[PDB]
Amino acid sequence: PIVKAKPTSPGRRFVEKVVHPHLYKGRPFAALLESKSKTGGRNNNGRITTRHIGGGHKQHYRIIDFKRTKDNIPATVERIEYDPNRTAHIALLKYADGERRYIIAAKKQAVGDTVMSGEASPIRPGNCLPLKNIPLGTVIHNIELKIGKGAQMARAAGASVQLLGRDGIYAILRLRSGETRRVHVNCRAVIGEVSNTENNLKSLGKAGASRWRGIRPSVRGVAMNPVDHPHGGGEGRNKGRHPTSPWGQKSKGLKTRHNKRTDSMIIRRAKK
Amino acid sequence: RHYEVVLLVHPDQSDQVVGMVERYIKLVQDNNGIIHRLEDWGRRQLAYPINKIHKAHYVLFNIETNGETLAELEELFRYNDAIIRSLVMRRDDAITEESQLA
Amino acid sequence: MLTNSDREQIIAQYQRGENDTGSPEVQVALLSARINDLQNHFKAHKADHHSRRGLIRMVNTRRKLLDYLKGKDLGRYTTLISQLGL
Amino acid sequence: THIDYKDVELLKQYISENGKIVPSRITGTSTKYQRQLATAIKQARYLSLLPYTDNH
RNA sequence: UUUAUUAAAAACACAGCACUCUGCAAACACGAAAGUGGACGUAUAGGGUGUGAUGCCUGCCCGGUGCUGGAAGGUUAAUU
RNA sequence: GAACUGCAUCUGAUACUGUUGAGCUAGAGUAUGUGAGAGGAAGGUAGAAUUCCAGGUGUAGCGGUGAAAUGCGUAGAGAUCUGGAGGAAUACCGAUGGCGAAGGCAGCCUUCUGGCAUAAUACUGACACUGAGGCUCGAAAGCGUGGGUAGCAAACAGGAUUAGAUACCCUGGUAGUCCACGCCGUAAACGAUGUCUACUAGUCGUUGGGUCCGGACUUAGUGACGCAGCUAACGCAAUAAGUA
Repeated sequence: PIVKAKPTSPGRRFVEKVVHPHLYKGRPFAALLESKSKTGGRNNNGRITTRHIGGGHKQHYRIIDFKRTKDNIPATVERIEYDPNRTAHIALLKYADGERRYIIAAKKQAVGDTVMSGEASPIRPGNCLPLKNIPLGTVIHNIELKIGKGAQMARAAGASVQLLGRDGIYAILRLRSGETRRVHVNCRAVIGEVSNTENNLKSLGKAGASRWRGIRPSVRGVAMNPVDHPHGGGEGRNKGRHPTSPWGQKSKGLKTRHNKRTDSMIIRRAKK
Repeated sequence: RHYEVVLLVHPDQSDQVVGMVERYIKLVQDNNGIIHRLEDWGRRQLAYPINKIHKAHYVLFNIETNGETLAELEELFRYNDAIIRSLVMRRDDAITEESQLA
Repeated sequence: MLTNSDREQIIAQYQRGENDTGSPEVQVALLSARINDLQNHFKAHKADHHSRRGLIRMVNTRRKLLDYLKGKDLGRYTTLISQLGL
Repeated sequence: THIDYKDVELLKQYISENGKIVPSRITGTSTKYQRQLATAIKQARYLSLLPYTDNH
């Protein structure tokens, strides 16, 4: 849940932290860990290609099983861990043969219960099934897009997908983006929504807390000079022009998708 | 606790309407439950179309079980997809007399 | 709820006399069992105010009987509340 | 004596021509049996033994 | 935090708010391309824009210029 | 002289009040069997209808009003048929009917759960009533946060009407109405009638029981009348506004 801090400092007055007593207090499983150095948002040219990235805490990469190809071998949930690489919690799975993996933890997934992968699996949270074997109207997460590639959609904390129906070899999914789209029925999904549903209820409180997460400050275009940004310039405060990015692309309403090879997968979008 | 459950199954699955009935019987009786009545009203004609069909198979079995097996049964009915309707009622006593629809 | 069997178990445990089922001891014990059992219901149904009204009446009746029993015989009252953890 | 939702042939003479429940001021039934009859009719309507309306 | 070396501020940033884009080979950015960053992340995410704790709040105008949707009609390139 | 209604201390009486010992069952409760119910809470589900989306038929209107107009429609509406999405409410039953302390509570099913009504027996043995403060609950609107959003609709936009029309009427329409969790604590929250007792002509309905022989009696409600009595009058009248 969400815990307010007492206003014992002005940097604490608006801290509302997400607290989970039930997640592991110890260190992650060492064999599923990879080193991961920060990038600063710089590509192989050493250029900033993504702004406001830098600093923050050193973190290891947890290797997540997004594919779930250990079918028909049951696993038990050893522990539910915090992951610094995502907003969702992760579950350490312990298979019958003793192999250990990490998966995205579902909300209704506790330590001790048994998870299954494959086509003859119960419709319980954490089980991975092909979309043709999941009853319509089941709330799912961790959606595969290409067959065998692993989950790409509905992975963030609290993420759920409505499985609306079917047309041929396609499952019709309503995503939390307000988007109805086709996915091949041989692609897999995991039952239930994703854990850490109150991720979006948190309040960082102070600028240093955003710095701890590797985010550098953001400087509005209107505060620049015209040589830096289309919004720069002016005696005093002034906008003057249609809002746009520093590269001159409009930022209020202009659509930017340009992908014809996937355009047939998309039923529709919602209007609000 | 005595329950009277009426199942409403697709006519395209009337051949397996027997097999699912025995599966439910086995599930109820393997949890120390009792099955007091088991009728079969056959291919009745619906008074209004359900899921575009006008005829469907009716099976009423008055069983006696507990809450956990009742939940298992209800989930089975939900996921069968051959059952197009289910009515689970609670009865104070056990009913074994032949119904008026058979 | 409480079954007939466990209600009779409480009655038998707190019988002052033979098959009395009406003394302050058995009344307070039965009310105590019912309240402690209804705690389970009201932990899952917090907004059940219409049921909570009756549970509050149970609490009030048990308090009335405990005060009456204390004023009648103090040894019996101090024994009863010690048995029931009150 | 007793009334059930599987007495569809009995419920027919207490339903109207267009599927509406006939009132007690017409049928003459007691309040208690009228309540039971309404419940049984609603259950039969759910089980599709009786029509809700006459034009579905 | 800032005009290294005449300006430290009411300027910038800030937690928070809103709009808008983006279904993943994402949008976006570097690059001639390959290859990258975004991110071994996945819409509770990521980008852009404005505003700037909090409290009470945030009226009217879609004519202009943008943006979004529409295509009946008018006009309209190479080509032929 | 009377009085100074007063106070104090002794003595006497025990009807009543106070304090006490014992006992009793008629007030108040308990156990046991049946019964009715839109009582409450959490889930699920059904069918009619609206709205929207996409198609088929089809063509020149639809819609609306006291009349109109705004609006929608030749980019093909409205109508008709077929599919899909979604939200909300639950026609008939339905009833001065029921349940709830009030506020309130209607499709159906399950789970959890409160009270009541009723028969008899056994039991406790005054355990009672009321209640300042206190606490709890408490329509609708409203507020916070997060969802949802079909219909309706404050605000708002337009069209009419009008001298004007910040309205009534019309076409639209956002908050809200719906959900979760918290506030708010107010209503003509009314029976404008505090709660709880006992007693006082009667007549006719109705809901849930019970006992007898289709009726009779009795119970707890819920209604219409109507004596005595009460009332300024209106009226109330065993569900009192009568008698205490």
